[PDB]
Amino acid sequence: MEMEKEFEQIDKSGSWAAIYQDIRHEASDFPSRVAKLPKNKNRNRYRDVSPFDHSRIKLHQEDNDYINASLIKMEEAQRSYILTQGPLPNTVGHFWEMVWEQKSRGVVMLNRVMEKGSLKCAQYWPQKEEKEMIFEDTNLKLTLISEDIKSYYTVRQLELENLTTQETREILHFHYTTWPDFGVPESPASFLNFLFKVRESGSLSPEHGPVVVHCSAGIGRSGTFCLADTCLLLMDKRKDPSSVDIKKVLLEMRKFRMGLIQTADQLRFSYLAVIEGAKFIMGD
Repeated sequence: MEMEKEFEQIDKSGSWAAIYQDIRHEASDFPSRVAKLPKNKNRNRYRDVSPFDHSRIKLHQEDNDYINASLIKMEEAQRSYILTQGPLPNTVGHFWEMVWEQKSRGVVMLNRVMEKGSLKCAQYWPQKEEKEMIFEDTNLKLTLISEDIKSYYTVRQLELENLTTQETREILHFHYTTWPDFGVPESPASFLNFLFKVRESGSLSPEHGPVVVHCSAGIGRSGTFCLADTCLLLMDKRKDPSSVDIKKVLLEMRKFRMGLIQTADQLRFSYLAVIEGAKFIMGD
């Protein structure tokens, strides 16, 4: 069923809450035993958001390999994503260790550091060229190289140095700065423009490790970003684009990380973004 007709059907009948609760009921449940160990309590931002054991990212260290991060591997679309929480004061070095070890090219940030008067993640990158950051627990150095500030997003060039080997890599930071404190955007236009800028940079392509995407919990806005990207790519690839079923794609992604798409409003916004984005993919 053409999603655009499914959309008007749901909207006229006002059944978004009912659709979303069906997804919640059918979603996978897998163990997350490592996340719940006592030694990891200060590595988790939220008590009720944890990576599954089978898909969690492991840090390459013998001490404690735990980070709140998951590998979402989409087999038909041939795309992979790492979804993670906003870093905490005690995990900013782990975060950059993961970026290094997984060979990522890009970091996608979908929140501001402060929202609703409270801190939603640590200030984990440098704000001035001449004031670099050193993470002593993981032996990394991070420098701001350049910054391009636009009306709806900012893109930063960063240099990450492994101080143990003196190798360096360029990392691109894509920061969507205008998601509202409450609710979802009225139009998907600026979010879609942002997704296309990430794509054009190479950060989503198979010659690099998986992109790292986060918000505060790494499931809501972050789930919207990967769900829209994968659905538009599948509409590119298939003989029949109307066969792409966004509810089925979302349930496939929820095999790899719990809770993706946190509200019925985010589900509706994901439909809207895919519908409007297709009017570039299909030839408009």
